[PDB]
Amino acid sequence: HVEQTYLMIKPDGIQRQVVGEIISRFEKRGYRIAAMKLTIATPAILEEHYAEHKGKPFLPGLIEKMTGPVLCMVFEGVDVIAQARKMMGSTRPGEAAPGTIRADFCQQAGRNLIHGSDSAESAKREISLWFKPEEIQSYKLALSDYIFE
Amino acid sequence: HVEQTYLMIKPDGIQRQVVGEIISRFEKRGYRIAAMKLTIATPAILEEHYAEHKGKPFLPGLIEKMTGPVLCMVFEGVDVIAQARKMMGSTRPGEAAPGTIRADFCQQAGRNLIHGSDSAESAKREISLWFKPEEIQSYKLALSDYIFE
Amino acid sequence: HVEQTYLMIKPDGIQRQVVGEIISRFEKRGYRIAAMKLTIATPAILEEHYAEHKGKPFLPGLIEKMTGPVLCMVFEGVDVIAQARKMMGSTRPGEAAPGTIRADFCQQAGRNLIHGSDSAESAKREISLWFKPEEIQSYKLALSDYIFE
Repeated sequence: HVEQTYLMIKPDGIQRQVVGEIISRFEKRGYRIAAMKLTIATPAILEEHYAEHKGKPFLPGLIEKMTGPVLCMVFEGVDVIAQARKMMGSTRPGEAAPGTIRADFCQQAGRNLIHGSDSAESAKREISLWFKPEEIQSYKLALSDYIFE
Repeated sequence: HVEQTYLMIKPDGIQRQVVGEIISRFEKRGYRIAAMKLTIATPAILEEHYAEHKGKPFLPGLIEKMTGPVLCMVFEGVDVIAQARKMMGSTRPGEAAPGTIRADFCQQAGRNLIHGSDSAESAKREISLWFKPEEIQSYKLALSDYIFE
Repeated sequence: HVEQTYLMIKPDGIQRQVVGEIISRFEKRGYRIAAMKLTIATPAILEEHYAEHKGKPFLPGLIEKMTGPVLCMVFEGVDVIAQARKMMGSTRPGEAAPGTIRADFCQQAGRNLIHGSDSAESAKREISLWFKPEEIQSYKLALSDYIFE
């Protein structure tokens, strides 16, 4: 069975102009783009996105860093929630494995290029926060017979 | 002291049209192409290739997935049997390390893009199974002084 | 807080014509080129570079391998001394992690493409040996706000 995860390119990904490179890494595994939207993230939506951090001292600066253009994405694949986390690498780029997005592109946790859901529950919640159901597109990849066992 | 390993691009590698990208990963380390042949794998040769799995319940479906176009290859280099295995990553792509072929391209073990010999004995056996001696080409890389210590 | 490390493309990196690829890996993380110079390494400078190995049996052959064109470089970034070591990978390419320079390009320690300082003390010593302090250029990256937290 496949699942869907929420992935978001943060303002540093937009501004450093590496959006296509990020997308290509997920396409390369045969993950399917189920939704994609450019928007500008605002404090009110970011407060909900980061609801688990309410009241924490670092949240105001996090919301400031994230106030900017973002690319909202949903990718579908086998185990894609956990696998996308592995591909992004550790929160701290300096601790992330070579070959991961954060290790390959970044230096510090506050500018770490990309967000991905950390669990099935957060993926469901984040997809619903940033996308309406009518924005989620269902189609079958033509190479499915060679991607899935 | 170099050795030779048998590497085979499976039908999913052919059909997803990533043959050149796969070859480039091995060329990048200065490994030498000693043999290369496109063929369509038959159940008869696949039964011998997968002789270790004789009588197992998954073997019939494994042979079915592999009955298709394959690129047979021999690469030469220092420790290339073990090193190519490390480059491919774990059999299951989800367990493979970022930066490996299987982690970068694949989702499931039944469609994991590439085969490589797992030992000196299996390399000798697999090369002999898929290639005649006259198909193995001996030449020296012009960059040898800068590849080998 | 940023630091600077000494990175040097060895004659195999020059001769295999992968200089640009190497530079791009460090640029990709937002590391700043603070100095860059092509020279031809000579025994007298290499004896100082490898002073800690004076008298060891491998040193004469090492100096022979390293007598050739090199690209001297200083890169600046957060934790860049340790991070560049991680990006190069283990001295022995066969032990290096997939996704590192030495694992992706090399086979043996004597031809492992690149040198990087192993410590703050070594970076100061190596930068002073291979560059005049005047060749170190001060400027600020325009994308700093999206690279640094």
